[PDB]
Order: sequence, then structure tokens, then C-alpha cells
Amino acid sequence: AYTNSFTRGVYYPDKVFRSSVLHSTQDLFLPFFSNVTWFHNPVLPFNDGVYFASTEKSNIIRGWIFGTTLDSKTQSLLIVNNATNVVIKVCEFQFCNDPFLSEFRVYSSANNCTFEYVSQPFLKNLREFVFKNIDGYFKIYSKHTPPQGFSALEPLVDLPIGINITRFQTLLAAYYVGYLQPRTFLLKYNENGTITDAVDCALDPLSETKCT
Amino acid sequence: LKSFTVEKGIYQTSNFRVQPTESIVRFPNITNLCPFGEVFNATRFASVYAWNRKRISNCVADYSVLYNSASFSTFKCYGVSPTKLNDLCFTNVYADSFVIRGDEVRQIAPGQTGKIADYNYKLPDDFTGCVIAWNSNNLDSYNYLYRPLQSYGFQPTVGYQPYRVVVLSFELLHAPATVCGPKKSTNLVKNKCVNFNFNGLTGTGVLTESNKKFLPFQQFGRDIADTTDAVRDPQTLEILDITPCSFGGV
Ligand SMILES: *[C@@H]1O[C@H](CO)[C@@H](O[C@@H]2O[C@H](CO)[C@@H](O)[C@H](O)[C@H]2NC(C)=O)[C@H](O)[C@H]1NC(C)=O
Ligand SMILES: *[C@@H]1O[C@H](CO)[C@@H](O)[C@H](O)[C@H]1NC(C)=O
Ligand SMILES: *[C@@H]1O[C@H](CO)[C@@H](O)[C@H](O)[C@H]1NC(C)=O
Ligand SMILES: *[C@@H]1O[C@H](CO)[C@@H](O)[C@H](O)[C@H]1NC(C)=O
Repeated sequence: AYTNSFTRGVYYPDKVFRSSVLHSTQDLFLPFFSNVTWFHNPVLPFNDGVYFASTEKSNIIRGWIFGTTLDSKTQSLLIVNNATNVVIKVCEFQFCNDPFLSEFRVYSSANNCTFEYVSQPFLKNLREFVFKNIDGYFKIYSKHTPPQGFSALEPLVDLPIGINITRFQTLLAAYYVGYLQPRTFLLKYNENGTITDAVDCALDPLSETKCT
Repeated sequence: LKSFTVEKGIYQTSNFRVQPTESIVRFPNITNLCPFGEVFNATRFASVYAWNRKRISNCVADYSVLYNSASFSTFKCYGVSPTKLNDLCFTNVYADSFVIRGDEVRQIAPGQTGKIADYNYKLPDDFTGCVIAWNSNNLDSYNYLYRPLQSYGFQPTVGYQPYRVVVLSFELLHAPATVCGPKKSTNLVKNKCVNFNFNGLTGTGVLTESNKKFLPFQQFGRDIADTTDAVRDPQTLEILDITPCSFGGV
């Protein structure tokens, strides 16, 4: 089952304030009107930056797993959002065939942990996410909103893990998964410095002209 | 004009430029400290036959306190002076903690021989970090053995007294740097042409209060044509405007 990624998925690329200006930038963005896969979890590739989104009312989705082999041979990222204390770890975890957590199973044999991080809690409400791995910096952009329409994405954390991440899996009824691509946009900055509109410069010749 | 006679007119000869009066350096505020609070800071040391190796990462390491501390009997560093570590950065640091005798303190060195260096903790011939040693007679003077295994005759009554030894081994290429010294901050001065350094962003100009509502995540603002027009202050989160300090032709 596929759905259209209407125009969602635009984020501030550089943590730099600008106002009342049109800025053209190149980064891994989700191209406009691309196909987004809809799932109802199996292991999925992570190739170069993955756009996530879910709508629930009871925080049913509770965590992620990131890694390369998921067989304790390498350090693997583990995110387990608790009720009030979200936990991020990087350990040589052994992952279950179908890890799930209200009883948990994925966090057994926690040995040779190389990174631990604790933060503020996350999660009729659509909760999106963006994950990118750049030069050992793992970057998460997020925003929860009350998929048609436009909304910009602010960053949350930047974890200097430096681990080679290739696949992922989600911990648990339905969710969306897109893939980023190295496409250039034109970003419109409001007087308050918030991105209001954008133009996919390779979408169509009119947008090519607008960017030019 | 390269002449001794100047005809009537207006000529441009030089340029006026105000110079900065002082430099202001500011950086992200002090955060979690490296848990140096736990090894010599500790209650009991493991024996040298089963010395401990603790990893320390993702923290700021102030070597000034330990270097100024006079409680260390020996402090031998290789490579860089102990006062420059506040500038240097590393990927990881490991602490090798054990108890030995003073006569055995000579064994902690590259390319050394002896019972310890041959049957026990042996240092590599390559780059070493820093070794710290002190006499621990008061606290540790048959519970301690050395690797076939023999016990020390630690009698509470100079080379046979217990010495506790910690070796600081530095990993400097394994990953992006996460353990570094601090960054001493300075007071900020406004309405003067100053030479500033905000969280790694450099330049000169005059700093004034600004009414630009930045977003909580951006750190510095930049006007059209890629010029820094404002930055936000660390340690006050205030948003301060930058204006080039006056110049022009003469
Ligand atoms: C960084 O640390 C300094 C102090 O170490 C903080 O400055 C304080 O700011 C509050 C304002 O809410 C003042 O009431 C205090 O008097 C300030 N302390 C000093 C010593 O001047 C600053 O807020 C910290 N900033 C961050 C981001 O942690
Ligand atoms: C939530 O779970 C984490 C580990 O999954 C734990 O460290 C934390 O203490 C928990 N918070 C509670 C029980 O409030
Ligand atoms: C544990 O992780 C470290 C970090 O990379 C690695 O060097 C080591 O080989 C791993 N295994 C053991 C037994 O230390
Ligand atoms: C910018 O923000 C201020 C305060 O939030 C608001 O009054 C103003 O209308 C905003 N500018 C816009 C929406 O163009």
C-alpha cells in the first residue's frame, strides 16, 4: 500500500537565522509528491536518511532500532521511549526476531555499551520524524502536529555516535516511511525566520524557472 | 601622487579604520564533568595482577586540577606538556588503575623489561599517554598480589610501601572527538568595535542589543549576501546585533 508524500518533509538545513529572504540550499530532502510506503514491524533499509510519520492516540509505537547486523557483532542504536524518560543507548545488543516492549524483550544481554543518552519525553495528532547520518553525526528532526499541507521541521538532537548504520526496525498500528534524496529546494523565510514555503527545483519546469 | 607639485583638486590618499579595543571570547557553558571522582578518588584499588581498565568518554577533562595537585609522587607525560591538554581533543580515554611497589614504578615505560613488564601489565613501544603514581602506605599498608603469583609484604612501618598507579591512555583517531578541556569565557562588552569569538564564529565589529526574535534552535543570524548580521549570546541567550565598526576613505 502506497500513499503520496504531498509536500510534507521540509526542515531547516543549517541552524542559521534568515528573514524575509529566499534561500536556495542543497541537502538530503524528501522530493515532492514521492511515493511513501504505508505499513501496518519488519526490518527496513535505512539507505541515506529516512522520513517517518505516524498517527495514534495511545503512544502505541514506543521505539526504534538502528544497526548493521543486529547480532551483537557491532554496536547498535536502541531507542526506548518510556512514559516520561526517553532513553537512547548504543550497545552491542542481541536483537530478537520480533523485538517488542508492556513487557520488553529487546534489551537483553546489554554488554559493551559505548554511548548512553537520556532526554525529555517524546510522543488526531501526526508525529513525524527525520533521521540522517552525516559524518558520524546522527540527526533527528521532529514536529508533532494536529498528510496534506506544509510544515517545517526543527532539529532535536545531534548524537556523535559515529557508528555505521545501514538498516533499522521499529518497536511496537500503522506508520509511514519515506526515503530522502539529494535534491535542491528553494526555501522561503518569513520575517520571523520560519520557513513558510518551498519549491522543488527539479519537480517540473515551472519550479526550475522559479528556482532560477 | 608621486610628485612634489599637486594640482588643485580632491585626492584620495588612505583609509580610516577604527581598531578593536579588546577581544571577547565566549563558548557553551560548563556541563557534565569527567568522573575523575572515582579512581584515586576511590575506596579500594584492584591488585596489579587484575588491574582495572575503565573507559571515560563524553565529558570535559580538566587536567589542571590533577596537574596542580601535589598529592602525586610522580607525574610523567609523553608527547604534550600537561598544561596544553586544555586545548587538545581526543576521541576516548582509558584509565588503567592498579597497585604496585615503588621499586616497580620504573616498569611503566615503553620497551621495559622485568617481572611486571614481562608477566603483567606491559606498555607498548609506541606513543604513551600519562602515568600518575603516588605512595599509598597509609591506606594499603597480603591482600595485594602480583602475577606463579606472589604477595607483597606490605608492613605499616621506603620502596616496599604500596604505590597506586593510574595510566591515562589517549585514543585520538578512533572517532569524532568528545572529550576535551574547557573553554574559559570572558565578559562581553557592547557598543565598541571588539574582536569577538562566539562558539567558534569569529569576526570584528560592534555589538548592540537587537529586537530580532530568533528561534530557540538557531545560534547565529545571517543577512542577505551571506554576512553575519546577528548572533545569540551563550551564557545569557541574549540576541545581539553586529555592525561593522566605522571605516572609509580619506
Ligand atoms: C551558563 O551558566 C551561567 C552561570 O554559570 C548562567 O548565567 C546565569 O543566568 C541567570 C539568568 O537566568 C542569572 O540569574 C545568573 O546570575 C547567571 N549566573 C552567573 C554566574 O552569571 C547561564 O544562564 C548558563 N546558560 C546556560 C545555557 O546554561
Ligand atoms: C523508563 O525506562 C528506562 C529504561 O527503559 C529507565 O531507565 C527509566 O528509569 C524508566 N523511567 C521510569 C520508570 O520512570
Ligand atoms: C568492546 O567495544 C570496544 C569499542 O570499540 C571494542 O574495541 C572491543 O573490541 C569490544 N569488545 C571487548 C571484549 O572489549
Ligand atoms: C512574527 O511573530 C510575531 C510574534 O509572534 C507576530 O506578531 C507577527 O505577525 C509574525 N510575523 C508574521 C506572521 O509574518
